[PDB]
Amino acid sequence: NFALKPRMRKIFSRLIYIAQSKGAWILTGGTHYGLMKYIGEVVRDNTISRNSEENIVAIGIAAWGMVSNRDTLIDEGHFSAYILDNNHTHLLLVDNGCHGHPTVEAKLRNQLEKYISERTSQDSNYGGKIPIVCFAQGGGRETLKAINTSVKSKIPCVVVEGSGQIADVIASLVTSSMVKEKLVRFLPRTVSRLPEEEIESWIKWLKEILESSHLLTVIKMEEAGDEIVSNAI
Amino acid sequence: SYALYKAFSTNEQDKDNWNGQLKLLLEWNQLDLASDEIFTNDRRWESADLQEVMFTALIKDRPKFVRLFLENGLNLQKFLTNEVLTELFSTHFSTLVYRNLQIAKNSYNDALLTFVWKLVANFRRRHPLQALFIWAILQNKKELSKVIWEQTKGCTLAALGASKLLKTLAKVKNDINAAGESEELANEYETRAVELFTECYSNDEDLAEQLLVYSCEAWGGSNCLELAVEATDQHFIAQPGVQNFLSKQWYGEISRDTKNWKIILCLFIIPLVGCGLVSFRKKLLWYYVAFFTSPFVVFSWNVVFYIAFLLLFAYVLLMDFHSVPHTPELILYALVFVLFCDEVRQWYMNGVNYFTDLWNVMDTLGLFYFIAGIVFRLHSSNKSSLYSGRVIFCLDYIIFTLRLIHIFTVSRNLGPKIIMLQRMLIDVFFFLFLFAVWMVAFGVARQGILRQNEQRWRWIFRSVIYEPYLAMFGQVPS
Amino acid sequence: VFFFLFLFAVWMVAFGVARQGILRQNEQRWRWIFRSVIYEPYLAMFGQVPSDVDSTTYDFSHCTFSGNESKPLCVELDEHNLPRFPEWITIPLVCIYMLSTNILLVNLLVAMFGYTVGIVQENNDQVWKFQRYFLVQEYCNRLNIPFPFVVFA
Amino acid sequence: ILLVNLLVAMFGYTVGIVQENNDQVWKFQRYFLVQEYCNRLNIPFPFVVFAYFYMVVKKCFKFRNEDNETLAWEGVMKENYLVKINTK
Amino acid sequence: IAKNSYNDALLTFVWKLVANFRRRHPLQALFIWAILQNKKELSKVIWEQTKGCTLAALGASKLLKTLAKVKNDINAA
Ligand SMILES: O=C1NC(c2cccc([N+](=O)[O-])c2)=CCN1c1ccccc1O
Ligand SMILES: [Ca+2]
Repeated sequence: NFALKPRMRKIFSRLIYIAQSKGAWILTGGTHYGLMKYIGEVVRDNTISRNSEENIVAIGIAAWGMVSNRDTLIDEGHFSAYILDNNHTHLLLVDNGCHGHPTVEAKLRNQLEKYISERTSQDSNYGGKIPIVCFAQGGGRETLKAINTSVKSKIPCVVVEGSGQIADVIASLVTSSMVKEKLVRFLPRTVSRLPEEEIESWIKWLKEILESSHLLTVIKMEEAGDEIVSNAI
Repeated sequence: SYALYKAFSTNEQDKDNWNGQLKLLLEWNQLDLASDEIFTNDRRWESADLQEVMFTALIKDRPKFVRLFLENGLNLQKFLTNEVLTELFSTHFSTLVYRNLQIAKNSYNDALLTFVWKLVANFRRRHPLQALFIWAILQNKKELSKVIWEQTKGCTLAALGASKLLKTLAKVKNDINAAGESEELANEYETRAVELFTECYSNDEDLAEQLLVYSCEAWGGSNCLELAVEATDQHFIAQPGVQNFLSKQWYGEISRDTKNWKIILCLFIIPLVGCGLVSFRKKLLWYYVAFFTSPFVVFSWNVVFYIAFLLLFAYVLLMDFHSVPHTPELILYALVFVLFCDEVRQWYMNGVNYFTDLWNVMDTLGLFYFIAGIVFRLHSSNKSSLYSGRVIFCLDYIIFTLRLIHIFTVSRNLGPKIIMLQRMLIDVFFFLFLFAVWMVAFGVARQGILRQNEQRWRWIFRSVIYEPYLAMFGQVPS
Repeated sequence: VFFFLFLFAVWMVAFGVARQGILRQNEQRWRWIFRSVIYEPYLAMFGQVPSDVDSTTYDFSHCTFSGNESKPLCVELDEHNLPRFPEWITIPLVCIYMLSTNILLVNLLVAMFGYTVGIVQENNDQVWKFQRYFLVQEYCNRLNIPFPFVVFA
Repeated sequence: ILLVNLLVAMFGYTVGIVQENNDQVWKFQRYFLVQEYCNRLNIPFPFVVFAYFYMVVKKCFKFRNEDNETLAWEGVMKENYLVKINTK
Repeated sequence: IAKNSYNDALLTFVWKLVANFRRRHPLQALFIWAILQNKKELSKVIWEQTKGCTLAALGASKLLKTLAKVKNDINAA
């Protein structure tokens, strides 16, 4: 699910407006579920309003192990009603063995992020180097794993909000004790299916998050006017 | 409500009962509480289970909860089936509103009302969101209407059709409070339509002109511009975007930024289309056809022809009129036959509303008096029939000449003043009533004091009415 | 003014040709076409009330019977040497015309003048002292002496 | 004098009413003449009767994607307009 | 379209200079550049730097009142 309050709606419409303004790629999960549905909707909206001047590029990266209807051709396919979203203009699905395998796309995804972060292209104002921003707004294991995979790598540029599940627990604090304190008060019904043998691991995850706080930034509640996304990025 | 929610939630058994808490916070107006601690954790949204609570939020005037349910995921057209709509128009449709609808259908009947009477007579016994918008808009709900208006596809057509329905139902005379609310809601939606279309035109011109002409696959079976006209929404057409559309459709292929004297001078000098004095932006025979296709020059050619027709009519009627028709009389009959074919074509393309306009009525009247003048005129060897035929042609010339006013309403300067002229008829008839009263009073007083027992009706009415009538132009009776 | 002249020309031509067609028969002189179609309905704007429509105040001493001398033609006669034109169709026609031009169409012009004065007055001080520039510049540019003597310079 | 100069005053007041509406009423009436001169496949008028015989020649013998596209266009400025209302 | 249909002295002057530079009072030339494009906020920033301030404001007012008469693209008008 995705709790679509109009604030995050405005933020992501502004975001895809910035992506059309600068001619950027966006990378996302690419399934037809939750946020990527709405992101594909806004991609279709800005595509259908102007239809030119650097039409935007969304790449969805999926795992191929959760996909319901899978077809093999060389000759176009027809996917119909995890489910892929219909509005992402490019899709990539990683190869593995069986179906019961989440988090398989993450290694190739982060390796691709690292390669563009070390890709040299001097035709910009960033000293070449093609600047990369990561966004966290929701919650889950894959969020924290991707943020630590980013911040361990060079140039993560992680941006968070002050609303959600893990966005609240990173946005509030800026040792093990305070991590536990905010983690139990902001996520009541997710710890109830969790052992502490990985909760100490999550403490290690967030200690590797907060190791470099200059590579992290936050969108606040008082910062809620116009062009706050540009002020963040 | 908060106390009952706290006692209902902490009973250690129904902590998982989200439906009961939702129905409880729906029966009261706790929007913020249901936003904060029902729809927060993203833990259980089935998105097809929200149907009964949607039906309840509709039938009990809960606009913020239906806004919240559509915000948190519920497709209307999936929800809004025929059983739902028959239950709304059957059970939850008020019975005073239906009486106002009968009175409006019997006394202020119209095309859009016949359409909505057909569909409301359907569902008491496919574009569904517009049907539920009609449901909410008739009941004067005023806040469920906007929530469902924002979900609609044909937005400006919805706003114009709702404005027209409410401007009709504001005329039903009993229950003037409902008339007042429907009048306010009509003004609100016509403002909304104007303000949305000026944004759509300001961001792009070509696609807004795409919007003006579309039919919504039978919204009410009509068009955005047609619904603006039929409600007399003369602020929607007075805005610069629709005026730009009208003038671009009026000049045709000729670009609007060429001066009018160049156009009419190239009209008189016919082969001068092959020069750079007109601009055809908006090989050489294409210039020829693209000049002679546009509405501006076929109208101007048509008024030149009509002036020459009136000069021929005047020549034939005054200076060349004998027992047998000469050649110019027969040419005159031919031109009136051309005008007759034009009017029967316009009746064939219009039908009943052809007789709506006054100008087509007097147009039919003038054609009938012309053929009456023909059938009186052909009885040769009879002086009375020939002279009566000429009298009929003279009165018909009065009619044909007065039509020229309505011809020349198209100017930027003659136009508004000819429109202003026809708003004066109530002052003219007030003046004629009072002048008739004073005239009859003085006429009978003078004719009774002076004379004694006139028996001739002509010399009654020449001395009672006619001389006090001439005493209005300063004659001072003798 | 030109709006008034357009509408008055339309009404004037309509009534003029109607009266000249009902009364007379086949005038051939263009001067006595345009004196009786345009000129007398024009004078009916200053309150003249056109004359030869009454059939009782109409004497035959102002006719010609044929186009021979100055005066207009007679109305075309009956076989009993009587005027053929109905009073019941020429009397109310003169009444309708005289009402519609001498009262309605003039007092429309009065109203349009009143409204135009009501528009342009709060601008009219600005328009006057804008036009003042042009006369000040044409009288200050030239090295001007008195006018009769200007030819010497 | 009295009854005529009453009519002068009533005309003056009616012109004073309907003038700020009169530009709107003129360019509302403009619709009707533009629609009667753009609807017909019109040639010059004297010759129009010939094409009426061609009408007799007729009597001698006798969901779409871009509309959804422009409605989807309209929805964007609907959202923009609603944002502007709530920004007021 | 404005030079062919609403011709004037100041427009012939700016048409001469804009036909010059597509093939000395420079700030007024850049003010004409920004003022023609309807930039509306670069114009004021460069207006404040100008010497002949009121002449700049009157000449810009005259150019824009001319270009508001061009009939196509009424939004730019
Ligand atoms: O088409 C036309 N038909 C008649 C007409 C035709 C037959 C009889 C009568 N009539 O007697 O009033 C009028 C009126 C004038 N007219 C016209 C010509 C040029 C421009 C605009 C126009 O409306
Ligand atoms: Ca007609």
